Amino acid sequence: VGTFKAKDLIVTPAEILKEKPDPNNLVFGTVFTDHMLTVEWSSEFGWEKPHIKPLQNLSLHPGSSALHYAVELFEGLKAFRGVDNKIRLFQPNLNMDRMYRSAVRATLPVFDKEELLECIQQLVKLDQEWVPYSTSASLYIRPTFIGTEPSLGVKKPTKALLFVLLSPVGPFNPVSLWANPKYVRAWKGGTGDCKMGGNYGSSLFAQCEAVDNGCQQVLWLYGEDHQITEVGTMNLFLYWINEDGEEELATPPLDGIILPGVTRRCILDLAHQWGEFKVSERYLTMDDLTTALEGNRVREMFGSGTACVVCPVSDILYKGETIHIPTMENGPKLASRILSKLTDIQYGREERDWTIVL
Amino acid sequence: VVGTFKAKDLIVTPAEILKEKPDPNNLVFGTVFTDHMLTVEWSSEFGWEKPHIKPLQNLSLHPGSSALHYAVELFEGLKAFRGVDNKIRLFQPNLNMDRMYRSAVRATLPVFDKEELLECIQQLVKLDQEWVPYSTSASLYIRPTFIGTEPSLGVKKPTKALLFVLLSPVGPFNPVSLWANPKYVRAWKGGTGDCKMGGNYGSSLFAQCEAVDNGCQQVLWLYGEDHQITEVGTMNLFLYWINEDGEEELATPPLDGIILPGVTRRCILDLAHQWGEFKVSERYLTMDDLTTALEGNRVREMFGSGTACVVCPVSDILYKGETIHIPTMENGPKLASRILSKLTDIQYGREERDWTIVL
Repeated sequence: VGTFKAKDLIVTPAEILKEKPDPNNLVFGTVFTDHMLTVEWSSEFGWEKPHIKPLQNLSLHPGSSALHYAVELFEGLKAFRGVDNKIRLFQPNLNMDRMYRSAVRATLPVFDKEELLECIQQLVKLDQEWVPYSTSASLYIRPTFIGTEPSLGVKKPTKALLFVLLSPVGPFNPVSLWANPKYVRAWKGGTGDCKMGGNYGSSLFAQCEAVDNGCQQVLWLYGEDHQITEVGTMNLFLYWINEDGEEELATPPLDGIILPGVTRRCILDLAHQWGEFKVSERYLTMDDLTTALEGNRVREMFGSGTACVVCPVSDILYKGETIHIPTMENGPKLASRILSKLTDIQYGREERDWTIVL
Repeated sequence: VVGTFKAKDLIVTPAEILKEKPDPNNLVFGTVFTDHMLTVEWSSEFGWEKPHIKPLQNLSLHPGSSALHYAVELFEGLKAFRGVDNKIRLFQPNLNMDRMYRSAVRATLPVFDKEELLECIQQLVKLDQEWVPYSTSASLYIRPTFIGTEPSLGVKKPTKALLFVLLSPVGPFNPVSLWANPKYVRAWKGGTGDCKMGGNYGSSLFAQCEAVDNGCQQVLWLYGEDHQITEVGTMNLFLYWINEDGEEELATPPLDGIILPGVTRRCILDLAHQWGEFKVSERYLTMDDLTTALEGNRVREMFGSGTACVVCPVSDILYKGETIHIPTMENGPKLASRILSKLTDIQYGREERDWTIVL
């Protein structure tokens, strides 16, 4: 093993810098900044020196294993231009931890998390003017790692590329969910608890079917009893009165088929800290959900992820019926409290160990 | 707007310097590529561009391409064979076009005219025909591949894609030992294990590595509470045995959603049915069915099937700490050899059948 080292960065600035977009009309993942991080690896020579250089197309051998066998993984985190014009990262160490565990499970080569994070900070610092001047926009950071092995054997790659992209993004509009148990996102003994690209390609067909029935996202069901696991690429929370008449924030447990979201983590830590209601990592079925609905026990349902922070759910289509979820008719008080909190930390209105300053 | 590319529109740019062909006896699968490739671009705004045959070159991809982020990708595998009469043949290539088409739909990649793709492939092989080995134990592997090149990071149906085809000469019983650990699952009901989407393969690298450091060559993929035997590496699985009712039987798992429908598998079932010499069954097979059969000396042969190897006999399985011996090689292996001999006779034109296409 070894690692590229940030003290070795080679930097090659763009000649012609691009005009920044309007913060208030930005579609996610659509606009990229001026520069990118690339680092090459080979089993023969190990990790090359890291480059920050102008955003450009990748030159890949058409046999590259990323293209044939989905030898690939990614992350997603954000930079925030704070109320004090200071640029913060949020919980970035948790993303480095996750990206490392993904690399191991993908058989891609390991790296030093601290060195990566310090390369990412130099990238953002170079393009810091792309970090939106706005309190409802951010800069999305997309570390990506791919096998570039030029041979068609299914095997651990002997060549790889780690690269990082920057994209400015903007922004409740509740969501409707499509729940069809014929599709299964992830299985025990599979990779659904890692952020490996192979888990996502198989979802596009279900998403299209979702939009065809006028839903915005897929509710991922699992098992004979139709456990509700995730919502699109978001963790799922239920705020309700449970079977014993207690107020509870519940979310599926990490038993292999749930991606351990940073946002999910932060929300559980906030809820534990507040001490106002029971906080439960536990199994939730559609029948638990509908039984609770025809007893008025449900308050809120929402998804969580880095992109939206929190995403309220208003309806589920299941077995030919639209099932109303009273999230918006209950405020949504919890959802909004969580958003305000996380936003406060992110933009440095509130001071906490969750952010790092550039 | 343009719904399919057409072979009639092919644009050909030959390489200026041709590479030296390898020796067909020292070939490692998928490491040597020929002089030329086929590339066809697509966009949602204009549809399919014209197909190009041009020199093997690196792809220039937007770093946001969805193939790289969300495994919006699929592939195929088929072979060209230089016959005993020196005519070049493809084997069942319309089945590969059909399977690629079905995969594309499940991936949400754009559809294409299957006949047009095959004609472009034929024209690529023709240009590179001297790469088709002068050997009856070697052949030319054809790797059609189809990727999303959508440059935006949203998870969604791609608005840009690339279809490309690589060629790779590949060389020539060497039995395999299998690592069977129920902790890894290849595919599951409600997933995509019945299509050749690249998403299914990247998950398997960890298990394959664990096989190799327990000194096995391949993974035996187990499924479910009862440890169904499903597939071996990237091959379908066959068991030749006396079954529970005491009948000689060739058995292979059914296509219930977790099995890739191999062209080789289909061909072997068709041959077995035509011979009519024993029972042929698409049926569940568990580790307990296997170990019980072995204790009773009822197993004759176990082998994998797939385009690259044709048939790959199994000699041992490591399971729950012990090595379980499979007596394939002590039984000839008669059936495995007869299948290989029949398929290769068809592929290399020793026997004329409509499973092959000349040129």
